[PDB]
Amino acid sequence: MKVQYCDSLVIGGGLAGLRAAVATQQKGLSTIVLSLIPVKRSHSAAAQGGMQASLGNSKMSDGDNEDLHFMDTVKGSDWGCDQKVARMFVNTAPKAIRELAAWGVPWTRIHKGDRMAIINAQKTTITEEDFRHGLIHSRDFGGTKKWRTCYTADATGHTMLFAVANECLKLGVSIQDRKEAIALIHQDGKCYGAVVRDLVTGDIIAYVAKGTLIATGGYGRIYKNTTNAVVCEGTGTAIALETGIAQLGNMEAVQFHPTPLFPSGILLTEGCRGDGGILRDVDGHRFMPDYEPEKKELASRDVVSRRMIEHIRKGKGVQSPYGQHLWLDISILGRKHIETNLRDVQEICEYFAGIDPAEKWAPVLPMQHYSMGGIRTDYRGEAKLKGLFSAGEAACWDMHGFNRLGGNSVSEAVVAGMIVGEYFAEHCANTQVDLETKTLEKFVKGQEAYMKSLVESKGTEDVFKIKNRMKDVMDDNVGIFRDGPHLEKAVKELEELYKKSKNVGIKNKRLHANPELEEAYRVPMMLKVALCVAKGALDRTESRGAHNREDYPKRDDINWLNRTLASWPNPEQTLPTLEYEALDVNEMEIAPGYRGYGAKGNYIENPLSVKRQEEIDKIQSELEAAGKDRHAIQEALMPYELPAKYKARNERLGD
Amino acid sequence: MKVQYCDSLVIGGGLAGLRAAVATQQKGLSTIVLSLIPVKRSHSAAAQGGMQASLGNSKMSDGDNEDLHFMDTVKGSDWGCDQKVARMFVNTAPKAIRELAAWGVPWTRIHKGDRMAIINAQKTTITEEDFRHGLIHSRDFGGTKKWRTCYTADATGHTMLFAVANECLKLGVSIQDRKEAIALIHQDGKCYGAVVRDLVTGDIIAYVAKGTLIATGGYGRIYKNTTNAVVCEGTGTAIALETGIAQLGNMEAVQFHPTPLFPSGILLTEGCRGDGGILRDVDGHRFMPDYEPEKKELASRDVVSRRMIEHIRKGKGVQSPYGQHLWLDISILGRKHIETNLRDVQEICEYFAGIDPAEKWAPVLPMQHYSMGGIRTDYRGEAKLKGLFSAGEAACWDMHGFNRLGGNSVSEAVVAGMIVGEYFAEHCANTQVDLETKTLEKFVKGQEAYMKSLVESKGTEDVFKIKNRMKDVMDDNVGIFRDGPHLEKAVKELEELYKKSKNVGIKNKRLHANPELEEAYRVPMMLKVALCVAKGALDRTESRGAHNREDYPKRDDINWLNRTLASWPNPEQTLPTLEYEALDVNEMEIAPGYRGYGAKGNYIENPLSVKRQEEIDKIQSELEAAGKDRHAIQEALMPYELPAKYKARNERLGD
Ligand SMILES: *Cc1cc2c(cc1C)nc1c(=O)[nH]c(=O)nc-1n2C[C@H](O)[C@H](O)[C@H](O)COP(=O)(O)OP(=O)(O)OC[C@H]1O[C@@H](n2cnc3c(N)ncnc32)[C@H](O)[C@@H]1O
Ligand SMILES: *Cc1cc2c(cc1C)nc1c(=O)[nH]c(=O)nc-1n2C[C@H](O)[C@H](O)[C@H](O)COP(=O)(O)OP(=O)(O)OC[C@H]1O[C@@H](n2cnc3c(N)ncnc32)[C@H](O)[C@@H]1O
Ligand code: NA
Ligand code: NA
Repeated sequence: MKVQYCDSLVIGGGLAGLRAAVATQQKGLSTIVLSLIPVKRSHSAAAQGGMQASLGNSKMSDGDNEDLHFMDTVKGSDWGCDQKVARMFVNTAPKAIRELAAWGVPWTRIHKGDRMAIINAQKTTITEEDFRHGLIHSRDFGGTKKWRTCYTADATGHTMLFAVANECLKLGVSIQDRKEAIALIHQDGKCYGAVVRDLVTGDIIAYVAKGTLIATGGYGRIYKNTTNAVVCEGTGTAIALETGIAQLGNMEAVQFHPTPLFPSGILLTEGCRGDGGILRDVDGHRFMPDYEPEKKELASRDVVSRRMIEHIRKGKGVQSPYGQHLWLDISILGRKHIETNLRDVQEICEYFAGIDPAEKWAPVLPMQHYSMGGIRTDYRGEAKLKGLFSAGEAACWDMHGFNRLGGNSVSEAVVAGMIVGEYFAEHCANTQVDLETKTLEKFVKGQEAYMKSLVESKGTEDVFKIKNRMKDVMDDNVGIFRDGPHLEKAVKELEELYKKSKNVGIKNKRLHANPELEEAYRVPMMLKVALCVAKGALDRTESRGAHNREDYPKRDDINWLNRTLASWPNPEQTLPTLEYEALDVNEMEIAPGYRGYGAKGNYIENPLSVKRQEEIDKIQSELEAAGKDRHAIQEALMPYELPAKYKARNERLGD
Repeated sequence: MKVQYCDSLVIGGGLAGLRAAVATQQKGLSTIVLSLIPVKRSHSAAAQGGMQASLGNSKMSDGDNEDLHFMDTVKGSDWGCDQKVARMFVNTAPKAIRELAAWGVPWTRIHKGDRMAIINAQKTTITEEDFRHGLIHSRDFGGTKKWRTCYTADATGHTMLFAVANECLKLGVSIQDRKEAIALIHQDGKCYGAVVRDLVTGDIIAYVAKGTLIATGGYGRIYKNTTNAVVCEGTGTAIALETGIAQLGNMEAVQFHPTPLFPSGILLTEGCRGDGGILRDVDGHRFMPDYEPEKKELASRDVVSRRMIEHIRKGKGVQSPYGQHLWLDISILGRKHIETNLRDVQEICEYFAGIDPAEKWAPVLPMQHYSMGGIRTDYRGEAKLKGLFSAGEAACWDMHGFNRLGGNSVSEAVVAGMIVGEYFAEHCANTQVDLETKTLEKFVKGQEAYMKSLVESKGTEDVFKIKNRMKDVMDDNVGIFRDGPHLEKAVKELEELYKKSKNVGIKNKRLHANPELEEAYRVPMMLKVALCVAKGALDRTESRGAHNREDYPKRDDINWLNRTLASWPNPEQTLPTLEYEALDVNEMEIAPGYRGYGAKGNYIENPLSVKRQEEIDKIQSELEAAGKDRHAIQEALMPYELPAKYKARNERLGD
């Protein structure tokens, strides 16, 4: 038997998974980092827009602060997130972005002088003072009433992933690409590590360690049309669910992006609009402050996208041999504001769309892009399976709720990595474990058998036909607009397939570097993660954030101010066991109301919502008359907990 | 913390340690093999004489068999060994030597025709038939009444060590030289592995594994004049003693060789005499069948050596600026029987003694050479610390008693490796262990601290002066002839030093590839192993085998038919805790009598000895009249247990 130990494993060398391993390895904990493909090729690299931090340097980031970011985030969450987490976060992003910039990351910085902004209408000539020259700059982004989205051109995610990964290499972390986690190791509801299958040699190894973190990124690939890389299949989400002890949260909360270059699905940044570029209809105008006057563009995903399907369902979808769609005209947004800062989102258009960006509008169309849900964990990172932590799009720490805010995911990545890191190092350095050879063997010898059955399998299902059929079902019925009948013909076929996925037959017998065998043990997992979303969504009868239910269009606060905690307790069962967890209004620093946009007055209101509001304004006004700063009041309304290292307040420009 | 796991560790890549790892790795058990210096440089390589196997091919090995070997062994043991083990052995050596020869080992084989033997007197012209051509040959050796000592020139140990080590490399075993074991890991009297210190990088690693075997070779270096390599310091013996749970056996049973080229101590084979070469006195004659008529040479170590000190103590020691001594004249033993088969033992003489062998006699003088005692284990290999096995000169499986028989040690090496191997594979493959992080840490973090104290040490003892002083004490008072008063001025200074060895100070502070720091943590161990022998010998008041007590010259059977089981229960104590274990006469296939040589009638006889003898001859004669073969009777007198693979009887020449 092959076994390898380390003080702290880290399943997923993404952007978040790496930051975490940095905060552990930097303090004696010998750590490992498994990964399908070499780290610097993760999906983070493909980050366009930027990182959002309540910084406040730019003439626009000006006057920004935790509170504003806090609110911007919370209101965007359509109130389905954990307020004290969103709080920990905001107070860390700033000092997170600074660390990065000090590690190399070249953030496009401010220059003394007058700019040439485009705003919504047109050119407005902005002027940055001179006490701002050389400080991290910002961009206007989706749903922000302040410019706090930082950037390094439009390939921001890239310069970050590298700056971090490079750091691990400096510390002696151990990267081990082409190695996949296929099952976690638990004994008495405790995680001892994982069972890994060397994608190349093909042999199973047991990776044991005191702690174990899972950062396997989104699951956008359970859908046919997604912007996510082809290795964002949620296998990692799947294996924590297969332990039947931990639970996935809001698995049905899937965010969709408005302008992914159709049909490839290759992203085309929001900096398009935040930089002034705007959406042209089929008639070719602005269904912009036409459908929603506070700008259609510069509104949340679930918003800006919704109507993008309305105009089309009214038959106004000017298709092609693949489908109806719209266009994004940034032709009028200068050839300097395009040939730079929308540099990729221009080459992307020439090499694929075979046309020019500073020329025309693109054949776009909303598709899946982010995955809020995932392994549900508490505020410190740990889950229900004590010992197993999580962070990144991969899990549901939930500072997102039912609608992530543009430029937050890759801020949550480093932030969460910093926070959940300190709490992971703590656990591994203290918790003592009882490693049992009988158990280790049970899991390993048990996984090996699994591989064999698959090879000696005699069933006759084309995993590629079952796989592709799943992605069809999802993208169709669980699209932007969901309804009772369709989230049933789905929850049904998705099940009928998890049953067919056990009768598959592969042609290539080899037990090594076999790609076919990979898609055989990978699919069944995806389906189980698919059932969690489809069924998870079917049950949740109302319309909140990215969850639009044509038949329960009102954001029910009285019944659905909870989180769909999906589990899979028994090995046999074909459908997830959805239990719900309620939210406490008397812990919210901001009570349930209108989100600043979206359709007005469409939420069946809850009584405690108001009551809490009153006593918020009570406390508010009293401590303002008393002469208390915003931190004192924050502390009043709702206190949040943070680790030592990241306690101090973020010093801003002009105090 | 750095931890490395494997299904079965193997502390000591000697000749035995490797064979063992072959029988485990060949059946799925992932194994490791620690070692001070690359394996093929072990001390086994320096084996001269040969391997003894009850083979019977040569006209002289003729009619040989297990029984004869059995007896030859047992009588040589001066009855202080475990009969059923010596039994397991003999029945395996033959099939052991065959395996070797099939693995490559080129054994000097028989040739059709008349030879030119020398015997004791002189040339006698021997003639091998023709049904013997091409079969493993043999040599006459120390204390054998049959020629069963096999060879490949006089560098036999070499071609073996390699043939085996080469095998490991073929199987994927993992050799890890320049890595030393400095403490074993036990929890509730069970061995989980060891704490290792990378001699190069200098950092401590925890090597955990279900089983753990220790084959650290003899401890001849606790003596000043020894033939053992400079890495035969018994550290490995020392660490099993430091767990305070397992016990060392007959630590005071140390074998001395008669002709080690004086003063260097570089061996000069017994093939010298077994090939006809004989010992010249100071007068220059033959104190040979002068002191003992059945040939002084071709008598056990404890025998042939004893008087070598008598002639000298009568003042007849024709010294030099280093000491008195004798000579070995093989000048008359042909220049072909010398320039070959005594090839090394000729170059050895020219490069060091600066003279020629087929010319003169050498400036020899008895010195330590073998180490019977060591980690006491049962018949299957395991010790008192369930989980920790042992094999090789390193431990006391005890098929030796108080006098190993020339050519047995490197037969015990492969044999024991084959047997104890099957019993080690079994244990590791079944026994399940409870590995605890708190424990692992306790040992490792605990060893690291130890290293530091040593570096930050402020005492002022020259470890090289304490070390060298120990080797003086031993070689003096615990020499061939021991006596009550001197095994007291010893047991005392040896203690007074283990107390000084804790106040040593090193000059080189570096914590890596530090040779000085090595001799600092190594010495204290040697002393504790030294106290076990000195005190072990002091207590044992009688003269048995290699234990010659000038004041208790009679081989006491009534009081001392036991084994000095030395332990060290508490960490503080300065003297080993000697307990004794008794031997059962009614299990012996051969009861306590005259050994075929040595001084006649010098053993205070025990009553059951005789009684057992009578009923041996009773059973004997009855089953002979009944028409029973020697295996049937053997089975009667005393049955021994063996592993499956090595059960079948060894097919001989002419049945
Ligand atoms: C797809 C996408 C995402 C995206 C974006 C544009 C596109 C096309 N633009 C963004 C933007 O402008 N601003 C922003 O804030 N976020 C943007 N995103 C999403 C964002 O990059 C992600 O949410 C974030 O990077 C997710 O965190 P993380 O860095 O940890 O995860 P990942 O990049 O998806 O990588 C997953 C890693 O885990 C390894 N893995 C996966 N499964 C396994 C298993 N089973 N075993 C072992 N390792 C595993 C992957 O190989 C990878 O390293
Ligand atoms: C010294 C000697 C021995 C000898 C001989 C001639 C000389 C000069 N001639 C012999 C002969 O003709 N016939 C015979 O039968 N035996 C003869 N011997 C002795 C025989 O070779 C030994 O008894 C036998 O080889 C002992 O078994 P083993 O092969 O296991 O042991 P070793 O060779 O002494 O090697 C010890 C190994 O263990 C490693 N080691 C030691 N301590 C440690 C620690 N603490 N940690 C890790 N590894 C350790 C050594 O490095 C080595 O590999
Ligand atoms: Na998420
Ligand atoms: Na021994």
